[PDB]
Amino acid sequence: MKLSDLISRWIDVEPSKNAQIILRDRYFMKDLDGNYLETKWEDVARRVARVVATAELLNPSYKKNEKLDRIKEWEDIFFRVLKARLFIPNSPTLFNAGLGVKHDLLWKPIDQMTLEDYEEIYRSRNHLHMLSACFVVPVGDSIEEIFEAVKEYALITKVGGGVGSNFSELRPKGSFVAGTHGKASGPVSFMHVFNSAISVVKQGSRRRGALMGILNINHPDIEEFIDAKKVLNFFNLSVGFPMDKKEILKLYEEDGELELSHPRSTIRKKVKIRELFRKIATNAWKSGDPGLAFLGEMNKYYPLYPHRKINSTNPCGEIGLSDYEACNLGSIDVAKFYNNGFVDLEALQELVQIAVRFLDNVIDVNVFPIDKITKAVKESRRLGLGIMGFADLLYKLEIPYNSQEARDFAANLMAFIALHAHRTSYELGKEKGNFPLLEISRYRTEDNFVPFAMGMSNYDDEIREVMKMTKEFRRNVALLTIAPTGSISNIADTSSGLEPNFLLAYTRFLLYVNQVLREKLNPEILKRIEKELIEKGSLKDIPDVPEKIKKVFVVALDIDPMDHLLMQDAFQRYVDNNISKTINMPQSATVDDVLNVYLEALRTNVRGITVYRDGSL
Amino acid sequence: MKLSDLISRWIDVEPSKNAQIILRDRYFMKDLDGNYLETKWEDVARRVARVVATAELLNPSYKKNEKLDRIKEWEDIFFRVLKARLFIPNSPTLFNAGLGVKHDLLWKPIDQMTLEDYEEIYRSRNHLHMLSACFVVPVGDSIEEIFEAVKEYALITKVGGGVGSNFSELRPKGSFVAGTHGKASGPVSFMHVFNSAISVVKQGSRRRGALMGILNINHPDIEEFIDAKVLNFFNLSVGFPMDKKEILKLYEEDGELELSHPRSTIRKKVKIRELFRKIATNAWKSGDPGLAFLGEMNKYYPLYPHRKINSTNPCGEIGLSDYEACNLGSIDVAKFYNNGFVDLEALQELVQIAVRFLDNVIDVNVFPIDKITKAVKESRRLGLGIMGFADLLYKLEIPYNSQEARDFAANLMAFIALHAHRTSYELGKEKGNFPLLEISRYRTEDNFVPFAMGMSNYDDEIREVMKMTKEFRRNVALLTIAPTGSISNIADTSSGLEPNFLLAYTRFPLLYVNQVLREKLNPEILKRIEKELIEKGSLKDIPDVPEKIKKVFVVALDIDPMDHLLMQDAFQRYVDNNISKTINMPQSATVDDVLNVYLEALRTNVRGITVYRDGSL
Ligand SMILES: Cc1cn([C@H]2C[C@H](O)[C@@H](COP(=O)(O)OP(=O)(O)OP(=O)(O)O)O2)c(=O)[nH]c1=O
Ligand SMILES: Cc1cn([C@H]2C[C@H](O)[C@@H](COP(=O)(O)OP(=O)(O)OP(=O)(O)O)O2)c(=O)[nH]c1=O
Ligand SMILES: Nc1nc2c(ncn2[C@@H]2O[C@H](COP(=O)(O)OP(=O)(O)O)[C@@H](O)[C@H]2O)c(=O)[nH]1
Ligand SMILES: Nc1nc2c(ncn2[C@@H]2O[C@H](COP(=O)(O)OP(=O)(O)O)[C@@H](O)[C@H]2O)c(=O)[nH]1
Ligand SMILES: Nc1ncnc2c1ncn2[C@@H]1O[C@H](CO)[C@@H](O)[C@H]1O
Ligand SMILES: Nc1ncnc2c1ncn2[C@@H]1O[C@H](CO)[C@@H](O)[C@H]1O
Ligand SMILES: [Cl-]
Ligand SMILES: [Mg+2]
Ligand SMILES: [Mg+2]
Repeated sequence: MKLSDLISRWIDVEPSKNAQIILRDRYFMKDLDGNYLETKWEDVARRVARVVATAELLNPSYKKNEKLDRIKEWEDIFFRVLKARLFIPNSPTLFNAGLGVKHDLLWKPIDQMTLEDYEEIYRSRNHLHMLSACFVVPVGDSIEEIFEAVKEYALITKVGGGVGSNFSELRPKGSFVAGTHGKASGPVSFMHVFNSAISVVKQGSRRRGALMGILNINHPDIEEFIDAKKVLNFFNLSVGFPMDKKEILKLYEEDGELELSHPRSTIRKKVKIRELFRKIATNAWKSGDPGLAFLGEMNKYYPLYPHRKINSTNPCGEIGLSDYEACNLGSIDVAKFYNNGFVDLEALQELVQIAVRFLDNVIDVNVFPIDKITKAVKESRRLGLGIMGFADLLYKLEIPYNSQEARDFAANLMAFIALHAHRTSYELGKEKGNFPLLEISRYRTEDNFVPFAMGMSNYDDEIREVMKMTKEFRRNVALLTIAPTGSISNIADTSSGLEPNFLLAYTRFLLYVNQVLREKLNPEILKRIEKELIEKGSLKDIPDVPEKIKKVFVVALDIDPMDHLLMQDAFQRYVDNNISKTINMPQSATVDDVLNVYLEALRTNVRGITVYRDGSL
Repeated sequence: MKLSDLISRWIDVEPSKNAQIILRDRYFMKDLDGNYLETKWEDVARRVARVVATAELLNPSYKKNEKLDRIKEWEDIFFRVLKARLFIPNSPTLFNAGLGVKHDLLWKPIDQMTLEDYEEIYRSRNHLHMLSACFVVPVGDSIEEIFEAVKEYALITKVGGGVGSNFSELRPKGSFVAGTHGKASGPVSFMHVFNSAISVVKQGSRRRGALMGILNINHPDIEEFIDAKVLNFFNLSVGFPMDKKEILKLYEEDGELELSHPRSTIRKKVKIRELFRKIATNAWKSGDPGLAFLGEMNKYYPLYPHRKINSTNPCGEIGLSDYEACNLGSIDVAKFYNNGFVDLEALQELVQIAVRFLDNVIDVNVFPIDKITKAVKESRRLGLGIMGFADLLYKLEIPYNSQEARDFAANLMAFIALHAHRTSYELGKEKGNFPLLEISRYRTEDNFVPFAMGMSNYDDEIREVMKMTKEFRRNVALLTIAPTGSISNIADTSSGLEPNFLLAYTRFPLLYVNQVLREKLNPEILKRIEKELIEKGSLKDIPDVPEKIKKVFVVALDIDPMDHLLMQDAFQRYVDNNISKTINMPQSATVDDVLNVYLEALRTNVRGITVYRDGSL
């Protein structure tokens, strides 16, 4: 089907009452006095579409004679996709698009727009006009650098960004400080100061701070870091693995020792890698932190490595970012692409093309609080196009999430999306110009570079061809991710990212009940079991429910840890950034079960791991 | 007698074993390996003398044919007075003098010094070469300014400075934040972040952070601030930017104060008497917060209103404009006792030397922040003070708690003020005026004097000297009395203007007895009463101790609060900066007694108040 007709199917489907509450609470724009300027999702769609379309003012392929018509066309397509909720950008684009701009320009009819209206929108974007969710900054090994980084954290938090750092540059606790002849406090002590700062800074009531803190496995304070969370409430924590996954796996299998050391310290120590892993697994089993960040694996696929280097991810791990780099995200609701037993790839390809252009335009109208960030982003133009609604799409296709069928399906879907996204980046490089660093990247200096593992789709050869093409034209260093979509999946009334539904019937702080199950399950057998379902949190052992329904409508805890993990692998094979995935584990899971997840993760193509044991906290 | 004669009596007297412990612990310089580069006080005196004498390189009055000669002469004189411990600069001068300089230059014999050697010292002072104890920085009402100030606190603390701020620009808790449509955390919440930052920064083993936080009496969060003590690195003082007379009048009338802020809409009225009682109650319990009479400080500030004092450093003794710093040094007046009188001949010569020393410190000082370098160069504020005052009173057989002592104090301080300012005149003539002389009240007024006077017959001469400095003046202000918490130990003498807290106690088991008490008391009686003296902490109730001994050898708690306060007044009349003075109060004091001290303070010439009730903490 043509995308335009899929749009018609969804564009007048109104957000649920639950979605509308979320929108009214945090998304609808207000004036200084607190009056609503927006009252409907339609309003947000218009504002956002208009602001993002204005980036086309910079399009060198457009003559000044045609710019108005072209800009209006893009605003129109952006608006319709947004209103239909087929694609939604990360929350900050929704919150902040249009800040600074006159209120009589943001929602005026598109056919009344002039070239001057668009130029005024473009010129009037203020210093708060921050549209990207993901940031990384360095934390250098000096008081000057540390406290500058604290300030950066505050500035980023204020405008609504999530920020991460690798703290491994900071010399270990007890290390000599030549300036004062003193002893260093160590990275963990400094992280507490970052936490205290973020306790008093936020984007009002819209968005509290969200941080990632990584410390590398061979840092002498790694043991303290692993135990740090039991304070650091604004931090997610992961252990960094800068080395090859295969090197760490080999060390483990051979029961080897890791040398803990630091370039600006005499503090040295040998520890058994098995013991370190058991310590991590033990803490993860207890409380869910810390995760694992396979930085070496991120750099293996980073087109600018080794001249640039990924040392950290943003808060939910989905983007590996070089120093001062930021990234803007957006997600396609693939559940809306279900049609008569299949995914409408005709419509999907069209949307992928539009989505990549949209996200790339966001860069041009984005305003950052720090010049080094503005520059890093301009030079690389990293994007994070993902999906949401995947679990619900499987429901409609009658495919159990915990099956090889679903994983083969996932790989082919993500391969298809990657193919067309990268083809779009080629076309965009040709039209608007290549990202400034193309020439020094592996797309250029190397033959056969591909920014992911592939290996589970028939699209592989076509993907290889397109990667070769991007030696000459490429708008973006990387294009894909899968995010948690913690908010935007709720606005879209669909399942979150690649995650299975956590529950088929529940209440959040009200009542949510899976729309796809409503449509499949007979209302008789539904009214019955309803209570039992909300109490057991699964269909698994509710008697008198068709075996067919039970197998399809699985929830997170119905799906064993390895099936969670292998699904992450299927997607990561066709994602050039990373992926947010929780490996849910049953309350009855052991520390050794966690260790087994880690070892299996080391053999798969995943770039990081987060585990959460039911009943943990 | 001539100063040279007094130097001879003291120069070969080595510091007590007690002092040597302190020196070895944190004053003696070490190499990167931790080996001592200094092992005797005279080594410190050599290094410090040589570094500060190096400033004479910049003296425009010297011909190059004499520059070596002059520099050597000043190094020699500085060395002699330091070694003799007649005058000692603030700790950071002793800690940091010479950092960056090749070790073969700091201690070699002065007869081996060439002009090139001094130029080399001057060139190689590094970024840690910070020689001043007292700082103030502003904290502006924005996230950017707040966290820039946090960084400034860290940098200052690293090099061993003490820093204060007035936090009143920060809008009250709950105030609107336009950029986020949020609510402000308020100053007290942000002070916690400053405290957390300073918990992980220090000048090695030498000294931890030391901070002052002030909030003005009319700030809407004043009541929360008053109860704020989590803030362990802060001393707190309530700021009074209005005239002392105005607040006394409001108190006497049982009037109300309007609490308001420029960046907030909510105003509140409170009884000034209720506010004062809240302050007195907390100070009675815990010793905080103090009172800072900012308006009284600006009354005597030569640059007001062009420049403005909003805060003091940690112990309150210097009122500083934004980004201003000040270096201190104190003369041990106990060593000037001679046959029933103070030796004014020798003391005058030393005041002249110490003022030149302190002014030279500025030329070889390195600050961490450019705005501080600029503010210091423009004003050249100094803080020359005294220590050993209590022991001098002992030798003179004058009870600290008497009008006699207070009259003596005023006369002594007037003499010092007179000759310090005379020296600043001469220095202005020789080296050049401080750049802001022209816009100062020494120039723009008739009859400006930077203190109240009124208790000395030196007043007329002081008036004449201030008039002369209309034409020449090296320094905006010259005088303070500091706690001397460390340098009075090094000099083996009483601290600042404070009475001795105790006459005898046990060091580590070593019995210490005040040296003067030992010389005046019959050794037999001493051995007899020692036990009871340590137990009771005073001679007053000990039987068979001569009445005259009891009256003369008073300690802090023998002296009533009003007698502490009036001594502070006597000094403050002839000090152009402020004074560190603890108003000790007996454990049996009431909150009403504290209130009465506050009210008497408003009637006196004191510029601030700190009280401490014995046994409260
Ligand atoms: C000064 C100081 C540093 N540190 C830590 C912070 C950094 O991680 C590390 C270095 O701080 P720096 O500010 O670089 O100290 P320095 O440059 O004077 O000493 P060096 O030449 O040895 O680098 O030490 C503390 O933990 N506490 C302190 O007081
Ligand atoms: C952003 C933010 C500010 N503040 C406080 C810090 C400052 O005291 C005060 C101003 O912060 P600013 O950073 O100056 O906020 P703003 O410029 O976006 O808004 P405005 O025009 O109203 O100034 O608000 C918070 O307490 N929490 C926050 O999250
Ligand atoms: N500052 C801040 N950033 C967040 C928060 N939630 C998410 N982010 C950022 O947004 C990224 C994507 O999260 P996602 O759940 O997909 O956000 P959504 O766009 O709001 O649905 C995260 O990795 C963070 O970088 C938050 O509560 N605060
Ligand atoms: N950072 C820091 N500053 C201090 C400390 N003690 C004193 N200061 C600063 O030095 C000033 C004078 O204090 P004083 O006791 O006379 O210092 P001394 O030279 O060490 O004897 C104080 O007002 C503070 O500004 C400390 O422990 N740490
Ligand atoms: N170290 C971490 N701790 C908690 N959540 C993490 C971590 N790293 C990535 N995440 C992601 O953040 C989200 C937490 O709700 C999930 O998507 C999860 O996969
Ligand atoms: N608010 C305050 N102002 C000045 N000194 C204080 C204050 N609080 C405690 N003190 C202590 O009192 C002495 C100086 O008055 C120093 O020891 C200092 O640390
Ligand atoms: Cl009482
Ligand atoms: Mg350094
Ligand atoms: Mg502001």
